[PDB]
Formats: sequence, C-alpha cells, structure tokens
Amino acid sequence: LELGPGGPRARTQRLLRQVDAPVLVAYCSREEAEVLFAEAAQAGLVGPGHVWLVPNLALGSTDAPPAAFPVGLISVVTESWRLSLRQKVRDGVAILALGAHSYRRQYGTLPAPAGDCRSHPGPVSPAREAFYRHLLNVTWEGRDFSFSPGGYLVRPTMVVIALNRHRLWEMVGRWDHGVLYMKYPVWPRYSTSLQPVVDS
Amino acid sequence: LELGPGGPRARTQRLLRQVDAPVLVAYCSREEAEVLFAEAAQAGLVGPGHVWLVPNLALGSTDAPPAAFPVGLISVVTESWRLSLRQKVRDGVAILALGAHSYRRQYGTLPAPAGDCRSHPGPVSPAREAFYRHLLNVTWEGRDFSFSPGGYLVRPTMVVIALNRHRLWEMVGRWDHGVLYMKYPVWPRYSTSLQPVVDS
Amino acid sequence: KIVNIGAVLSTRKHEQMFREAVNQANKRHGSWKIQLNATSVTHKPNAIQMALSVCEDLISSQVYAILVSHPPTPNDHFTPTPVSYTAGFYRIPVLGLTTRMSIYSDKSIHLSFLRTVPPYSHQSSVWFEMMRVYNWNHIILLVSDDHEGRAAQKRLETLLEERESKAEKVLQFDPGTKNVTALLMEARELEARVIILSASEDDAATVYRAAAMLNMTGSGYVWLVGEREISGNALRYAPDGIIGLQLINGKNESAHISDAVGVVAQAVHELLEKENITDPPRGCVGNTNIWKTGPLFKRVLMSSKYADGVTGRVEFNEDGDRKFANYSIMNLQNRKLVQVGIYNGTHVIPNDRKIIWPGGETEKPRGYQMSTRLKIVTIHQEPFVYVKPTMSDGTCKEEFTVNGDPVKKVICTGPNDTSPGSPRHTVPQCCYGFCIDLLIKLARTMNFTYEVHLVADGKFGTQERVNNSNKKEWNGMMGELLSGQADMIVAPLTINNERAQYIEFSKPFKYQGLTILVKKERITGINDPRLRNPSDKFIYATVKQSSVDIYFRRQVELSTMYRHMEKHNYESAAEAIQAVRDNKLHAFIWDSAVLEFEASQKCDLVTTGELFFRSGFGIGMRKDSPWKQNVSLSILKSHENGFMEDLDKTWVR
Ligand SMILES: *[C@@H]1O[C@H](CO)[C@@H](O[C@@H]2O[C@H](CO)[C@@H](O)[C@H](O)[C@H]2NC(C)=O)[C@H](O)[C@H]1NC(C)=O
Ligand SMILES: *[C@@H]1O[C@H](CO)[C@@H](O[C@@H]2O[C@H](CO)[C@@H](O)[C@H](O)[C@H]2NC(C)=O)[C@H](O)[C@H]1NC(C)=O
Ligand SMILES: *[C@@H]1O[C@H](CO)[C@@H](O[C@@H]2O[C@H](CO)[C@@H](O)[C@H](O)[C@H]2NC(C)=O)[C@H](O)[C@H]1NC(C)=O
Ligand SMILES: *[C@@H]1O[C@H](CO)[C@@H](O[C@@H]2O[C@H](CO)[C@@H](O)[C@H](O)[C@H]2NC(C)=O)[C@H](O)[C@H]1NC(C)=O
Ligand SMILES: *[C@@H]1O[C@H](CO)[C@@H](O[C@@H]2O[C@H](CO)[C@@H](O)[C@H](O)[C@H]2NC(C)=O)[C@H](O)[C@H]1NC(C)=O
Ligand SMILES: *[C@@H]1O[C@H](CO)[C@@H](O[C@@H]2O[C@H](CO)[C@@H](O)[C@H](O)[C@H]2NC(C)=O)[C@H](O)[C@H]1NC(C)=O
Ligand SMILES: *[C@@H]1O[C@H](CO)[C@@H](O[C@@H]2O[C@H](CO)[C@@H](O)[C@H](O)[C@H]2NC(C)=O)[C@H](O)[C@H]1NC(C)=O
Ligand SMILES: *[C@@H]1O[C@H](CO)[C@@H](O[C@@H]2O[C@H](CO)[C@@H](O)[C@H](O)[C@H]2NC(C)=O)[C@H](O)[C@H]1NC(C)=O
Ligand SMILES: *[C@@H]1O[C@H](CO)[C@@H](O)[C@H](O)[C@H]1NC(C)=O
Ligand SMILES: *[C@@H]1O[C@H](CO)[C@@H](O)[C@H](O)[C@H]1NC(C)=O
Ligand SMILES: *[C@@H]1O[C@H](CO)[C@@H](O)[C@H](O)[C@H]1NC(C)=O
Repeated sequence: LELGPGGPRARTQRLLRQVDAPVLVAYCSREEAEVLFAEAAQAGLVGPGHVWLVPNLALGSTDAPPAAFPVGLISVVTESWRLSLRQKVRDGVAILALGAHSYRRQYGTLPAPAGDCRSHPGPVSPAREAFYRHLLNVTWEGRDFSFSPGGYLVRPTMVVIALNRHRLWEMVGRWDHGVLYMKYPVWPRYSTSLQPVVDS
Repeated sequence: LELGPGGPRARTQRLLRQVDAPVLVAYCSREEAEVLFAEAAQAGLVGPGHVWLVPNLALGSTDAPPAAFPVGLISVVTESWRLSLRQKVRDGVAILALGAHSYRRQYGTLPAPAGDCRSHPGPVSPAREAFYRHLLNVTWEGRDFSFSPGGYLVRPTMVVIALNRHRLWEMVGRWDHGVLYMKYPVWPRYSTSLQPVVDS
Repeated sequence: KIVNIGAVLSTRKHEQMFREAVNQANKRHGSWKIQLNATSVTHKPNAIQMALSVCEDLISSQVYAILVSHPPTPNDHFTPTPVSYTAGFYRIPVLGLTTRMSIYSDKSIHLSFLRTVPPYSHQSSVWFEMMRVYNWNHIILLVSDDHEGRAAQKRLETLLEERESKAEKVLQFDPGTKNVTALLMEARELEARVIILSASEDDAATVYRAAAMLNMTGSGYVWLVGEREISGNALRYAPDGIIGLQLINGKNESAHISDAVGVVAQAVHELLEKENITDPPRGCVGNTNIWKTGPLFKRVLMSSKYADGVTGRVEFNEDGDRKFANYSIMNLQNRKLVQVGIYNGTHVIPNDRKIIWPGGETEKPRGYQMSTRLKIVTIHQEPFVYVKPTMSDGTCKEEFTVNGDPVKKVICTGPNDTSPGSPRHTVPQCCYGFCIDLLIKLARTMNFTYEVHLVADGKFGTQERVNNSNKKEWNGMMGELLSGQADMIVAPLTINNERAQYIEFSKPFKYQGLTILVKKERITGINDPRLRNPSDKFIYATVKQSSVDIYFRRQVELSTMYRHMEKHNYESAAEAIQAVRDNKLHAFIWDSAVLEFEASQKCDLVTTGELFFRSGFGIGMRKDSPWKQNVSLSILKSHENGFMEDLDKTWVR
C-alpha cells in the first residue's frame, strides 16, 4: 500500500476491496497503521471474520491506543511492556552492573571507563572486546537477557497481547521457552465493527 | 474528471497517477481528449504498457490528428470514413431518391412537398408518415442504410481504425454483419520513442 | 522565499566550483524569484565535531538539501555518516557524490539519502551481463565477510535466481585475515573455472598472492573483479589477464557537483507547483520534529529525469541510487590496464582491442574443466543392476549368456559389512546388468573412464527435514549426487518434478510406470475402494525414500494413502517382494519395469491394474552439467539403432 498523512486516498480502497483472506498480517508505522485501519473499516475488512496481527511498530504508547484500532488486533511484545520507567531503569542498571561484576571476577580488576570524542580509538581494544562479551550473556531475576551479536535480545520471554472489548491492551498468551500458553482455546470475536450486520 | 480549460490541474494529475489498469477507455470531446492525453503523457500512461480506446466523439478531423493523441489509439467509425464530400452528398441524395421511388411504387404517386415554417400542421399527415416509414429501410450499392426508429443508422458495417507509428489513422478491422475481422492477430506496441516493443 | 542548499566538501577549492555551478543553475530556470542560495562547509577531523558542524551553519541556515563529497584519500564510510544521520533526523535529503559503500543504500539506517553514483554492489549486475555474453554458468563467489561482500553476494544471488541458475559456491573471506589458502584449495577442486572476487585492496592483494602460490591463475581460469581490486595495492600483485572494471567519471567531483545541482534545482521547481512548502527546522536546537515537506521533497527528487547532465542522464531507482552508469572494462595486459569495452547500462559494447585471458590464450575459454575420472553411483535393482560377491582374488565368477555371449562385469564398492546397523565396511563386489551395459556403452561413446560404487544407505532418495533443524536435506543417491560424492547416477531413477528442480535428467532410456504386485487379481489400479479405505484387512506398502513415496506425499487427494503407507514401508524392493510372496504383505506398489520382470521370472505373483503414473528412467547429473546433451544424444541414438532392443532382450526377457 501507500499510506501516510493524507496522501493518495485512492488505489488503497480498490486493492483492499479484492483481498480474500480471513487473517491479515500488517506491517506499518503508528500513523500508517491508523490510516490502514481506517481504510479497512471503510473497506469492510474489520470485525468478525478478519483477524489482524501486527508487530510492535504499529503499537505506540500502549497505555492508550487510538480509536481507529479494531478490537481483536493481536501483537507480540516483550515482558517489560507493563513495567514502569523506574523498573526498566533498574533493569538496565542491573544489566550493566552484572556485566561489570563478571568482568571484574574474570580479570581480577574493575572495567576501564570510556573516554570522549577526542582521539578516536580506531581498532577496538582487547579489553573493550572482552567487557562487551561479558556484558552479552547476563541473566538477572530469572529472566535471561542474553544479547545477540546484532545487539538485540535473543530468546526473550515474549507475551502475545490483544485489544479487548473495552479497548484496553491486555495479555492473551505467553511464549517463555518455545511453548505457547494461550488463555483462549477458541479465538473470540465481538460485535464491534458490525455497522452493516452483514459483516458478521 | 473536469478536463476543462483553465481549471484544477492538480486534481486530474493526481487522479491519473493512481490508475494502473492496462486497458483504458475514455469518453470526452476533442479538446477534452487532447487535455486528457497530455495529462496522461505527463502521468506516464502512454507507453506500450497502456492501450487507449475512444469513441467517435473524442476524434476530430481524421485527416489531421493532433500531436496529443498517443500512438496506438483505437476508435470505431462507419464507412463514411475516408469518403469524399461529393460521395457523401451522392449517397444522401440516393437514399432520399430511393425512398421517394419506393413511395411512388407503393402508392402510385410522389410524396407531398414540405410546407413552410409559418404554420403548424398538427395532424400527423399519414402520407408523410408513410413516406418516412418507406425512407427508413433502404439499401444502396450493396450497403445497408436501415435506420432505427430512434433516427440513427442501425446494423451498419463499421471499421475499427488505429493511429499507427506514422501518426495516421490506419484502418485495422471491420465489423461486417455481427462478426469481427481484424488485420493484426496480435496488437503491436511501440515504445515512447516510437520504437517497436515486443513483449518478452 | 529564498531556497537555500548546502554542501560539505574537503578541498576548500571545489566549494568555489560549487558556488559557480549553483550560480549558473540560478541563471537558468522557470522561476527566478526563488533566488536559489548556496552555503558550504569544509570537512572536520572529529566525527562528533563534524556532526556538530552539520548542526551549525548547514542545519542552522534554512537549507533544503545537503550535498556531501569524499576526500580523495580512501577513508570509506566514515565521513558522510554523521551528516547523513543529522539530516535524516529531519528527513532533509542528502546527495552523495563520491561515496561508494552499500551501507547507504539501506533505507532503514539512512532514511533520507540519495546518491548520484552507483555503489560497489551494482557492479555484480554487469557481471551477470558478461555471464550472459560468454554463456558462463559455473561461477564461484569469493566475497568478504563484511557488509560489502554480503551485499554484493545478495544482489548477485537475486539476479541469478531471477533467471534459472545458481552459483556453484560462495567463499566468505574474513577481512584482514591471512591464510586464505584453505578457500582457494576448496575452490580448486570444484568444476567451475570462473572466479568472481569482491574485497578491499589488502584482501584482493592477499588472495592474488595466495592464488599465485596455488597456480590458480593459469590457462582456463577466468577472473572477474571490481574497482577496489584493480587499484592501490591490489594492482601491484594482480595476475595478468584479469578482467576488472571502473566507473567512467568516478572521482570527477566537478561533474558530480554540476549534475547534482541541476537535478536539485529541477526537483525544487517541479514540486514548487503543488506548494504547501514547509520551512526547514532552522537549527538543531529548538526543534524535535521532522520537516513535514521533507519526505515529499525526497519522493519527488527520486523520480527526476535530468537528462542534460555532465555525466549523462540522471535517474534514481527505488532505493535512491543512480539507476544507470557506464563502466569501462579493464584488462591487465602486460602490467598495463587496457580498456576493451564500455557497459552502456544493459549490454556491454566491445569495439576495439582483444581480451587477453590469464593463461595467455587469445580464444575465449569455457567456464568448466570437467574431469575424466568420473565417480558413478548405483543402487541394487534386480532386473537392472545385479550385484554379486567377488572371489578372494578380487574378481567375481565368469559367466556367459544362454545365446553364448560374454557378460560384461565391472568392479563396484558396496555396503557389504558384517557389522550390524549402518554399513561400516565398503567391501568390493562385482556389478553387471542392464544399467552397467548402458554405462559401458556410454563411456565408450563419450570417451571417459569411470569408477562405480553403490549407494550408502540403499535408498533412491527424497529430501527430508534434517534432525534438530527445520530445513529439508536430500539423502540416498540424490543426496550423494548433490553433495558431490557422486558425479552421475546410472540407475533406474524415476523422473519427477521434485528431483528435476535440483538434478538434471537426461532423455529417458526406459519408459515404464507404477503398478501393484499381489499374490497369484482383484485389484484395479489405485482407485479400488479397498485402497481408498485403508484397514488391517488389506495392507499395502512401498519402498522408503523412493519415487512412489514422493508421488503419494505430493498428492492432496491421496493423503490417507500416504498415511497408511507410512506405517509399513520397507527398506528395499527385494525384501518387500520376499515379504509379499511369504504372505506378510498384501499389495506392493512399485515400478512396472521391475515388478513385471519379477512376476515373469519368479512367478507365483501377479500384477494388477493399469499403470497409473507413467514416467521414465533417466541418467541423473548435477544441475546444469555441461555434458548433459552428449548423454541425451547418445541415449536417443541407442533408442534408434538397436541397442535398447538388444538390452531388453538380453536382460529383461
Ligand atoms: C558469559 O560469557 C563469558 C565469556 O563468553 C564467560 O566467561 C568465561 O568464563 C570461563 C570460566 O568461568 C573462562 O574459562 C572463559 O575464558 C571465559 N570467557 C572469556 C574470558 O572470554 C562467562 O563464564 C559466561 N557466564 C557464565 C555464567 O558462564
Ligand atoms: C421498406 O419497408 C416497407 C415496409 O416496412 C416496405 O413497404 C412494404 O412493401 C410490401 C411489398 O410486398 C407491401 O406488401 C407492404 O404493404 C409495404 N409496407 C409499407 C408500410 O409500405 C418497402 O418495400 C421497403 N423498402 C424496400 C426498398 O423494399
Ligand atoms: C545565502 O548564503 C550565504 C552563504 O554564505 C549566507 O551567508 C551566511 O549567512 C550565515 C547566517 O547569517 C552567516 O553565519 C555566514 O557567516 C554567512 N556567510 C557569508 C560568507 O557571509 C546568507 O545568509 C544566505 N542568505 C540568506 C539565508 O538569506
Ligand atoms: C595456512 O595454514 C595451513 C595449516 O592448515 C598451512 O597448510 C600447510 O602448509 C604447509 C606448507 O605450505 C604444508 O607442508 C602442510 O602440509 C599444510 N597443511 C595442510 C593441513 O594443508 C598453510 O601453509 C598456511 N598458509 C599460510 C599462507 O600461512
Ligand atoms: C571532469 O570532466 C569535465 C568534463 O567531462 C572536465 O572538463 C574539461 O576540462 C578540460 C581542462 O580542464 C577542458 O579542456 C575541457 O573542455 C573540459 N570539458 C568540457 C566538456 O568542457 C574536467 O576537467 C574533469 N575533471 C577532472 C578532475 O578530470
Ligand atoms: C554512457 O555513455 C553514452 C555515450 O555513448 C551516453 O549516451 C549519451 O546519452 C545522452 C542522453 O541519453 C545523449 O544525449 C548522447 O547523445 C549519448 N551519447 C552518444 C554518443 O550517443 C550515456 O548517457 C552514458 N550513460 C550514462 C548513465 O550517462
Ligand atoms: C579419448 O581420450 C584420450 C585421453 O584424453 C585420448 O588420448 C589422447 O590422445 C591425444 C591425441 O589424440 C594424445 O595427444 C594424448 O597423449 C592421449 N592421451 C592419453 C592419456 O592417451 C584419446 O585420443 C581420446 N579419443 C578420441 C579423441 O577419439
Ligand atoms: C558433445 O559431443 C560433441 C560431439 O559431436 C562434442 O563436440 C566436440 O567436442 C570436442 C571437445 O569438446 C571438440 O574437440 C570437437 O571439435 C567437437 N566437435 C564438433 C563437431 O564441434 C561436444 O564437445 C560434446 N559436449 C561436451 C559438453 O563435451
Ligand atoms: C495543501 O495543504 C492544504 C491545507 O493547507 C490541503 O487542504 C491540501 O490538500 C494540500 N495539497 C496537497 C498536499 O497537494
Ligand atoms: C562381505 O562381507 C563379509 C563380512 O565382512 C565377508 O566375509 C565377505 O567376504 C564380503 N564379500 C566379499 C565379496 O568380499
Ligand atoms: C535429533 O532430534 C531430536 C529431537 O526430535 C533430539 O532429541 C536428538 O538429540 C537429535 N539427535 C541428534 C544426533 O542431534
């Protein structure tokens, strides 16, 4: 599609009119997600008989979702989605502290602090390449925070959340270790977005 | 669209860049056709990946087509195409003469001459209605000149003409009776530089 | 309204050229009120200080677009990165004039970035064209492990996959690491004689020296490299006869400045009609929102046909890269880099001179060196391949036909091992029969020598998901042919769609089908209700990892068929026939060519129904094997004269 603020209204309704699929996986930013959901509502693509799934890119400030989001939207987030800013700061400080402690207990000395802009290092120092590796594999308070070489989180405890009847983001399932814990044996559908009734 | 002189140009341009159909059918007058084709050339709907079809109305003087008309335009006209003026006059006079001759053969006399505008003959004058009915169905030189009760040529042989690379109205196919014969088994397509393109 | 553009340069003199060029651009255009203005800043050593310099001056002024060049000394992707990040924060388009790295093609990292010069990755495209010109198919991709090598490999693989082909192998060379001799030793074994290199100057020099050590620069080999491998250190140790290429302009800063300001001015004039122009952020400090017009400005700038530039027509692709280019092809002829052609953009145009290949040859060499010693795998099928134990002296029993003709036999190495489980000892035996006679005729006709060995696991082979993984891998003769242990399959291998995607099949040398064998006749094909309604009353089975397994697994209509079959499959055809005769299995589905022969010879068994999957046996080879046609032609000839009739009469009575 071609979304964006305003943009080309047409060429999206026509394309969305002839997509014959019961479940749709969408990828777009927050504003683009809002525009896409509005167009799909105008195209008769929301409500029972159509299940939407999106990554975190569509979700923005999950404390309060926009009205254009259809009930039944499914997404997958990390466990820390429900945590506060203070708890996240504590977790990050704990990660850095545990990395430094592991480096100290391995080399017998405190990690070397960084410098500043002047005199750029160039080749990564062997100490830096060791402190980084020590910081990679760190586990704290049950949950594991191992970091992939790319810099993201490998095998985290992910939670599959969805938008409920009262337009509030609530957890629906977990992932833990390669095993799904879904609280709905059968996926529910609601009377929302049933303005022409025939959408049921 | 509007397609009027000196009006909204952003609207037409925006709408024309949203269409992606491989076959486009247009209906407008001569000046509006030129405006639309100029905008489409600006909108990239003229190359070999787009075929245009227009009725007689969009056409004008077939002898001198404008430069705005894209190569490969298709239209459908009657046999009066490429005929000279004197031939058309002769054909019309022949139709009227044959109608009068049929009336004389049927009723033994010529139809009454027309009156004048300084009067109103309310009565339908069944003699004139009979003359009109005789004038409807008439054939001349092996060609059917039957007229529908709506006062237009019914079931005439028609030719399908196209604008070739030389920017001339070449005749492509014919419509004798209810069957269609066309010269080209496959429709040629030329590049924007008048270079013959062949679909891979 | 004064529309201001900016530039970040290094030489302190090319900025005067940019000012002159923008003045000329202002002197020519639709409107002359926009009063196009220009500003410039010299490069800074510190990257953080450089970014702050972008935030000041350039960003502080009401700038609409930014241009960035590269100092002549190669520094790679270090200098345009901070300005790219700073201007992409506000979606202010940045035009690169000399950078060639492919990291700037990734729109996720550098959002608002365009370039007037193609990157190093796009060179792979021209290689494809050359591969079309000389019909080369077998290639080796010796690429670095960094982002540049991965990008070039990905683009070349995409181009190859658009067509019906695949690279023979790729070799990841870790940058800055010595001893690349292992990769060259691995590549020497392979059949491909076309070497493609994508690496920096030091890596190119290292691999050139290592290849000179391994004599891989001799006759027959073909080397195709890029710009980085025919300049600097690489050219000093580069072997003669390599074919590289280089951009026509490349480092002509003034041409790329004029050609950039022209297209920028044209873009500004073009989008000014729609107006709704938003002023720029006016300083890094005091703003946190992107410039609203910025995205639309970039979108209209990407599609701008400025066909009056110094360096020719300017057009951008979907990723904001200069669509076309002209690459001059360079040959290292006696330590001299001579030009032999120019790439227009879709076809290479050879005009003068002659290409001198590395071996000194003046004639175009083929891209393969198919060996003479050929390893051929085979399986034990009774009517086709009889395997017999050899006597203690290393040759098996002499035998003659009933007519009085000598039976030709060859030596083979099969799985004969006393140890249980898998085959733990490859004890030789002697092989003969239909397929071996065909092999002898083929080897005599095509002038090659052979070594015949039997399949390891006794299975024909279907691709199956490898344990502790999610991908499917081939097994049996299929797996051994694809991996490289065998070079040709001479066995009754059924032609089917699944195998034809990875293996090349010759013309069928034996037409046959699939049929059902039962004890010695109330079964009609695979449509009888008993076979459509599985139960313990009527049990039916096939051979594991065979063509029938694939045929039933690929049928949606026959899913229950395969479901019932999976419970009772057999290791081999001979043991399945023995089980059927001994009343342990009711019906056995197998090829007509073998089942009919078994029913005729051993009797006491009957074949029921008509053939329900008509196919043929074919010689299997690796994908795009150069001598497929030869074999196919020979097979057709064997069908024409008398050879297949004699082979049928002698073996399958
Ligand atoms: C996390 O990773 C680091 C480095 O990969 C591990 O440090 C290793 O520790 C063992 C013994 O504890 C040493 O023999 C290795 O030489 C260390 N690796 C180095 C220094 O690179 C560390 O043990 C890991 N964490 C845990 C809990 O095992
Ligand atoms: C045109 O049609 C009219 C009638 O539709 C024809 O006139 C008829 O001619 C037949 C001749 O057998 C008469 O029986 C009818 O009474 C006539 N009808 C009328 C309404 O006049 C006329 O002949 C046709 N024209 C030609 C040239 O044949
Ligand atoms: C047009 O561009 C010139 C480029 O020199 C601008 O002049 C600079 O303006 C900034 C901001 O006022 C000053 O910090 C520089 O010192 C000026 N440079 C020189 C050489 O005078 C000029 O302001 C621009 N015109 C505008 C923005 O209207
Ligand atoms: C790279 O390391 C390998 C070791 O695996 C070296 O290979 C040996 O090279 C010597 C002399 O060239 C031979 O005598 C050995 O037989 C080789 N061993 C093997 C296992 O092949 C190789 O020489 C090294 N290359 C460089 C450039 O250092
Ligand atoms: C970049 O290319 C341009 C033109 O392609 C070169 O301009 C030429 O400069 C020479 C002398 O410097 C003149 O004699 C030519 O007439 C110029 N060309 C034209 C078309 O006018 C420019 O020199 C090149 N720059 C570099 C560094 O090679
Ligand atoms: C590669 O070089 C050719 C020259 O052979 C360029 O072709 C020119 O194209 C422009 C615009 O398309 C024409 O005005 C010239 O007449 C062409 N030159 C000749 C000799 O015919 C081509 O543009 C170059 N490629 C690029 C990407 O600039
Ligand atoms: C079949 O192949 C062999 C080996 O490749 C060919 O034998 C060579 O023949 C050429 C001249 O014909 C000699 O110069 C070589 O010395 C021979 N090599 C060996 C190992 O004998 C044989 O000629 C080929 N058969 C043909 C071409 O009919
Ligand atoms: C397929 O067989 C033909 C024989 O008809 C081979 O053509 C000969 O190949 C040899 C070496 O490849 C040349 O020396 C001869 O000059 C070729 N003969 C002709 C008439 O051109 C062909 O090479 C075989 N295919 C392959 C892949 O080896
Ligand atoms: C220009 O902006 C106006 C509002 O200021 C808006 O109504 C109009 O649609 C815009 N036109 C474009 C974006 O082409
Ligand atoms: C096959 O293997 C057995 C057991 O190792 C051995 O006795 C026999 O000689 C082998 N066959 C041949 C032909 O050598
Ligand atoms: C094969 O996969 C299974 C999981 O299905 C695993 O338990 C087993 O260890 C694997 N075997 C090997 C040799 O990897």
